[PDB]
Amino acid sequence: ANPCCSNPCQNRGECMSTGFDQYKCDCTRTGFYGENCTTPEFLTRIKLLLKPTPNTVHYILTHFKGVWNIVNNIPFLRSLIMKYVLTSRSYLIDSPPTYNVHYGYKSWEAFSNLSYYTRALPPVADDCPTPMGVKGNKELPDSKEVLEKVLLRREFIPDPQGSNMMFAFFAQHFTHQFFKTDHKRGPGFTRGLGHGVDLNHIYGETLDRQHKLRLFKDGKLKYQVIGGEVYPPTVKDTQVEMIYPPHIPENLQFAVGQEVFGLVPGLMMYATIWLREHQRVCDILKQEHPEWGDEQLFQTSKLILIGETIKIVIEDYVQHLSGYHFKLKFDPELLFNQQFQYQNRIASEFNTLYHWHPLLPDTFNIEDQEYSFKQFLYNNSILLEHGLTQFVESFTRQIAGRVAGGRNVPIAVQAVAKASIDQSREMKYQSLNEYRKRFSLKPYTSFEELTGEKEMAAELKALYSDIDVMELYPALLVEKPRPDAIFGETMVELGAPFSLKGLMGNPICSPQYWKPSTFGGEVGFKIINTASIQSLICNNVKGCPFTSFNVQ
Amino acid sequence: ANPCCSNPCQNRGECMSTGFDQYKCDCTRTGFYGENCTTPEFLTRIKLLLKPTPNTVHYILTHFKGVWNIVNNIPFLRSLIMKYVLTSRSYLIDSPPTYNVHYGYKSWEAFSNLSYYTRALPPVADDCPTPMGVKGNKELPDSKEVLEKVLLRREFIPDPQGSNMMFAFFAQHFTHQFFKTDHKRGPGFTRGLGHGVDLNHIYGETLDRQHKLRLFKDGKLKYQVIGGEVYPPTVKDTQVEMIYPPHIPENLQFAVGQEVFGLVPGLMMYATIWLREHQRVCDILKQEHPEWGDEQLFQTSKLILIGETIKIVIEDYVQHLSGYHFKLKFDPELLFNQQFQYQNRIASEFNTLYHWHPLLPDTFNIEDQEYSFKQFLYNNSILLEHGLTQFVESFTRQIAGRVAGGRNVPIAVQAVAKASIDQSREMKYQSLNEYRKRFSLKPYTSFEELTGEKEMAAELKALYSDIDVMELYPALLVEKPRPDAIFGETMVELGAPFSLKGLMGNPICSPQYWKPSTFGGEVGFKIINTASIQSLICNNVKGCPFTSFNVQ
Ligand code: HEM
Ligand code: HEM
Ligand SMILES: NS(=O)(=O)c1ccc(-n2nc(C(F)(F)F)cc2-c2ccc(Br)cc2)cc1
Ligand SMILES: NS(=O)(=O)c1ccc(-n2nc(C(F)(F)F)cc2-c2ccc(Br)cc2)cc1
Ligand SMILES: *[C@@H]1O[C@H](CO)[C@@H](O)[C@H](O)[C@H]1NC(C)=O
Ligand SMILES: *[C@@H]1O[C@H](CO)[C@@H](O)[C@H](O)[C@H]1NC(C)=O
Ligand SMILES: *[C@@H]1O[C@H](CO)[C@@H](O)[C@H](O)[C@H]1NC(C)=O
Ligand SMILES: *[C@@H]1O[C@H](CO)[C@@H](O)[C@H](O)[C@H]1NC(C)=O
Ligand SMILES: *[C@@H]1O[C@H](CO)[C@@H](O)[C@H](O)[C@H]1NC(C)=O
Ligand SMILES: *[C@@H]1O[C@H](CO)[C@@H](O)[C@H](O)[C@H]1NC(C)=O
Repeated sequence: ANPCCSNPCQNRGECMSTGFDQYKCDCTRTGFYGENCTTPEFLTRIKLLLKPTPNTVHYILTHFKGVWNIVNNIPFLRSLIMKYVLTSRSYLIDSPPTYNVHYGYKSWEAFSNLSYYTRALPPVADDCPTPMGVKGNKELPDSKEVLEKVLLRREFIPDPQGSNMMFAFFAQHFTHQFFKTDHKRGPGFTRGLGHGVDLNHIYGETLDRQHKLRLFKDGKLKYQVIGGEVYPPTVKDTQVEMIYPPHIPENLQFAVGQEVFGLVPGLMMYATIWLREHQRVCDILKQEHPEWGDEQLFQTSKLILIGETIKIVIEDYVQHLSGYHFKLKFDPELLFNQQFQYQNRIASEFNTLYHWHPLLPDTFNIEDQEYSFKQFLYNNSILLEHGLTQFVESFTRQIAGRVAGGRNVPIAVQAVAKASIDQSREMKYQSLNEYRKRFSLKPYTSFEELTGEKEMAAELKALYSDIDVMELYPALLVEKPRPDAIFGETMVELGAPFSLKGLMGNPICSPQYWKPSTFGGEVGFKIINTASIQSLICNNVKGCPFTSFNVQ
Repeated sequence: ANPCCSNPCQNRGECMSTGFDQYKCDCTRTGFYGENCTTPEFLTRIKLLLKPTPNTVHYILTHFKGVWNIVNNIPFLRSLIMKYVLTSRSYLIDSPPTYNVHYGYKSWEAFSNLSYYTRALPPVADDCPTPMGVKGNKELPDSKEVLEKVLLRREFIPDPQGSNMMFAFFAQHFTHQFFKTDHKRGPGFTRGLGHGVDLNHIYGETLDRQHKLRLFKDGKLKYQVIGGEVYPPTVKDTQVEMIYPPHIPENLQFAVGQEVFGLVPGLMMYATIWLREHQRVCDILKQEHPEWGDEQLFQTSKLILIGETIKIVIEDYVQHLSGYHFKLKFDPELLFNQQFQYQNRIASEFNTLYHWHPLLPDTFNIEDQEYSFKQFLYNNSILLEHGLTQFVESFTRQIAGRVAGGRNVPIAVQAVAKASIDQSREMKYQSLNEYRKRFSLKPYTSFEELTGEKEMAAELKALYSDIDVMELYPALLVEKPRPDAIFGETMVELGAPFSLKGLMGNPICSPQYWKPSTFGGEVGFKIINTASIQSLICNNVKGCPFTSFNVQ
């Protein structure tokens, strides 16, 4: 019924019904006029034939290593390169946020309610003829059919970028502070009201919890020592609820903060690492401010870790995951002379694309051993037994899967991947193509173009028929990998804008927060500006095991 | 004990202990260096001897009416004038917010916790020798002594600006959506998590309430009709809790939304006006979108009213209250090419200065009658009897007090005014002077300079002794009124920055919200761009009573 079901407003115009069987587009500040916001204004023309493609740019970044090893050394030049990368993507996200699971129109409720994940593109009018508006059939491909045919892994496909387990587990631990779906409420709801890098996964979603986890001495986090090593406190000492099956030893039930990190030794490995870092910085602070009381030591430390987290994720993580030759930089001071909103709301679409289950191996080899998922999941032992050292070692050495390949989802994780396909369906999402145009990408004209091959392409066409009905999630796991890389064009273009906003748009990166003072002196500030995934391990893991997010 | 108790960091540097009896200032981006951020950088010098004073500017605004009646007609020129007024003050507020009741240091908790009012200047170290840090005595002047001697009204002092009751009641109704102190938690806490112009006073703080107040038909708000006139629903029909003494008739207990607006016929007057406006726009929308369902009609309407509210508050309210000759303008598009944070957190200091009880008359004359507070407070009748018409008439005609005069607080309200004095004391505030330098004002050198007279000046000196110990609240109600105006310099300079942020920094003023679409077409957009305190009354009050925030 609803006239905008056909998604007729191009170039970002907005669409509203005007009388049952009529609509109108709002090309306000699109740069295009006319009925559907298509005919561009002169200046738009001028810049359009000038805009290099994300690909015809990704080349540049990955190439000319020599040139980059010049720019990368002219601090003047570097920050200049990084400011652009930092700025350009930003125009793709709405701040303040707009639509949500239940509002295809703006509303105050959408904006107000922090319990919802935001949404880069409105849902599909619940009264539209087809699941993507008007295109396609009454129903959409059997997800199970789609799962098996193109997603499920056959032979393990390694990652062409060398992304080890340190990476795969880091990303799962990190992103799980903001992606926290309130399954009681539904897909669309989140329990991460902090909507960003707030280290809630470490400290607690609530003050209640946060206190349950606290030592209240030296500003330190509560903890236990098993065999001379520091591990999280128990779910019986602190009284913080955790998700552990009944067949789990008291001493096994680690507390930590994020209620779910106990179900996978990968998680709890990093948990114990940060839990050590907190305490570490606490010491670095106490004897820098012997006169400080508990709270400040705590609250300050929590601030510095949010700094580190961001510095690592931008300088190690993203650096690797991009394969760019240009050396990314975390420098709040680059956005200062720039328009920018120091606020963030996490979108469903960002949660979705981040379902990188493919990264997961077939087994978890902690060198001199091999575990089936069945036995890795929520196990006390494995960590206690191997310890952080021979775990950091065993994992730096272990390649991960490839996301944008095709057929790489471990069968174990198959239930999940399906859910992802049939949940995004729940949240009435739009076509892979609508999301592509939404992010300045040209629509795919054939599944064949999408995959860049035809075995799968021809299969998808069996299922969908119109490429303009290919779903966003599957497409991301299938799509032709950018050169010798792990992701496709879409996966990179939607997610980068989202990723940098939630990183840069964090209060501590605002001009009134970014200063020696906010963190307890020049000291705790440097801790933030000299952080690296390596230092994090060297400092908090027994012998300094060398590490990298790359398989060496 | 704490070394920063002496508030030694000038020009906005930050201060932290460095060892029990030692501190350090952070002049980061102050423009001043040296131990206490006092010696300025060249450019600072350059701009300082160029910076015209708020007074040596307020003159300009109020004067040359001829010139202004030229600028005011050159749309090019006008918006150009308004952009500056809009921008200049902005640099005085922190976004994102920083300190709070319990944090004199930044912390994440300060930033995260929406239950706290923000705070333009940190509290005083609970371990400082005196109430203002180091200056003054172990204790501070008996508040009661101070109240009586300089605050309590003797002979009613009218307002030199002609601010009628329409103004006084409007401001009390309006600002009571954001100022909502959580007295259960304490001074410092708020129940207005929306921290701004969200019309929660109309729709409800929670969805639960919002739903109890809703018709769920045509998008309309629930309501009753007593004698052919539209008044809010009953606390028995809707089940929304309100504050009414037991000796209050069923039909008297109006619902409305803000749980306290029932205790004063002034409030409920405006309550009934907006409740009518909502419904009004709902109609203007339904036959513009016959195909819309309830929710959108509701949600859209709520969006339009937040527009109106802001348009009025900027173009009538502030315009009047400023006496400026320049015609203020509500134009979101002026901040577009400007750096600006579309977010807001309400500070204690803003709540405080806004305690304009002086505005209140000695009696409430609803023409051909006169009421003592005792009988105006929480009365069904008065409104039901006189009606909105002979209430709007009776109030346009009725001058209000003068805030920055001295001795003008009605004795009735004396309890309140005292509290204000001894609550701000609870929230360990800083000197009137620290708040002055904080907002770029020069410190007063004598109570005599403060008041601009000596009867009160000499009395205050009896009580305080050091001018640098004069409290912020009292000073605001005492201070020499700017010319033939209602406020002092402080009252204008602290509050303007606060006032424009919470107005401009509202999502609906962001480039992606400010468009014909967000409000249901060009129609409901014009409703926002043609709003005025007059139209509001003409449209929703029986015969169009003329109105003004000025006593004519
Ligand atoms: C350690 C092995 C892993 C297992 C067994 C696993 C299992 C799951 C399960 C059961 C869910 C929730 C099911 C649902 O979507 O309704 C989930 C969600 C998710 N997983 Fe994994 N996962 C693993 C590793 C990873 C990794 C390495 C990543 C990559 C970042 C990842 C990213 C996600 C994301 C983004 C979600 C959604 C989070 C949310 O909405 O709460 N997972 N995973
Ligand atoms: C209708 C008569 C009025 C009465 C009887 C009254 C009464 C009160 C009371 C009892 C309080 C709370 C006491 C406290 O501070 O702890 C209060 C707060 C306040 N009043 Fe009034 N008031 C009236 C009119 C006004 C007017 C016209 C203004 C001018 C804008 C005003 C502005 C304020 C402000 C800003 C607060 C603080 C709001 C908050 O923190 O929640 N009042 N008033
Ligand atoms: N080797 S690749 O083509 O697959 C590839 C190329 C570029 C990127 N990239 N670059 C950046 C930055 F440098 F701008 F920060 C951020 C991301 C990024 C980070 C997280 C997500 Br989720 C999505 C994108 C990532 C992968
Ligand atoms: N006649 S006066 O000297 O007392 C006077 C002069 C200027 C102002 N003024 N100007 C502006 C604006 F135009 F910039 F918006 C806002 C305010 C304002 C609004 C609310 C509060 Br609370 C405080 C200030 C107010 C009074
Ligand atoms: C606008 O788009 C609609 C739906 O996509 C289509 O029917 C119409 O022909 C288009 N008109 C123009 C002028 O682009
Ligand atoms: C957000 O929306 C959900 C569902 O609409 C509701 O249950 C929840 O109470 C809302 N949150 C708030 C703070 O109103
Ligand atoms: C737990 O880990 C141990 C040690 O690696 C392993 O032998 C065992 O299979 C696991 N226990 C369970 C119940 O899976
Ligand atoms: C800085 O202020 C402190 C405390 O008010 C004082 O001891 C010191 O002499 C001042 N120094 C300068 C350079 O202003
Ligand atoms: C805010 O802080 C107060 C005191 O620290 C606490 O009691 C309250 O629960 C906090 N609010 C939230 C939403 O955490
Ligand atoms: C309520 O208002 C009426 C009408 O103005 C007045 O006569 C009466 O005194 C008030 N009633 C009470 C109980 O105060």
